[PDB]
Amino acid sequence: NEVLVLRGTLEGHNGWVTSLATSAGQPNLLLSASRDKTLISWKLTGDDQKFGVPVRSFKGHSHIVQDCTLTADGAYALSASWDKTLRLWDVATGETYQRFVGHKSDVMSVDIDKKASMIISGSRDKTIKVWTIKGQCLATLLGHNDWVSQVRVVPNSVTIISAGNDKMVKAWNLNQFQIEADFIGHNSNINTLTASPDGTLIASAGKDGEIMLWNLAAKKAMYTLSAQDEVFSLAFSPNRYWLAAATATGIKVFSLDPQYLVDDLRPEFAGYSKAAEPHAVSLAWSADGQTLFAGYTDNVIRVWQVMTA
Ligand SMILES: [Mn+2]
Repeated sequence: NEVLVLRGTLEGHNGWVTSLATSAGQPNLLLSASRDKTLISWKLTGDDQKFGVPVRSFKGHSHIVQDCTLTADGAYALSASWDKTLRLWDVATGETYQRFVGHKSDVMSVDIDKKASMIISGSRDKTIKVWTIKGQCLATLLGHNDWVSQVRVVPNSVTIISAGNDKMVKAWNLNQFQIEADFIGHNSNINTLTASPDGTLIASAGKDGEIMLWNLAAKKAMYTLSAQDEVFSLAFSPNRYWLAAATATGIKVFSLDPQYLVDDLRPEFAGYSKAAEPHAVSLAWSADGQTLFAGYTDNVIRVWQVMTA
């Protein structure tokens, strides 16, 4: 008796909302990144026709901000930018504490370990970099033969996973700075990947809309879910066996146990033309899993909540 219901919007960005992040420490805080070169922290009220408001603007990047995340406590933000750098921000003030310089091209992805002791990034320079929180590059991981689109830390000795336009998904052992597993099977550019909260599964997808699920430990492919259209973002529910996928035609929410389509979220748009309908390119679940945030190509964040029918 549970459905996803459109609750409201968060307006304030002036470019595609490319990335979203929530935090367990601050369940009322949302972080967003945009092609408008900025990030925005939001205060969530969840009230009427204004689910929340912008509290801070994070300005400093000279190009598109592609990815962002918050530390566990929500005190700090990380951003990856096409300007070839990452920045660590003080969420309270909106200031940049540290710059991360080293990539030779667009930085497409950023993530951080649970201890918030080291930072990982992916770039169109084909490399993955490991940094200290003080902005010092420690090492560069080589193996991808094309752009790296996304890098993520696997929840659990740190293990990360990456995907790129070489159709490869890779797991790396940071204790060795070496490849742990090659996941072959994608036939198209991979836009996004993510690890299940228990760190046992990998989900990855891109252009052809094929969402491949991998058994990390066994280093094997399990099955593929057809989303039909290009997938831009994937996000496992923190508390449900649900996998949300932002696609060119809507947000498909898959139940994995048992297997069925929870929903295909498709908002009604203005009167845009069909040809020009905006779509979601970013996703984030709230810590409690009762809220799903999605950033769109019309600069708007849309908010769904799990309610009783
Ligand atoms: Mn993370």
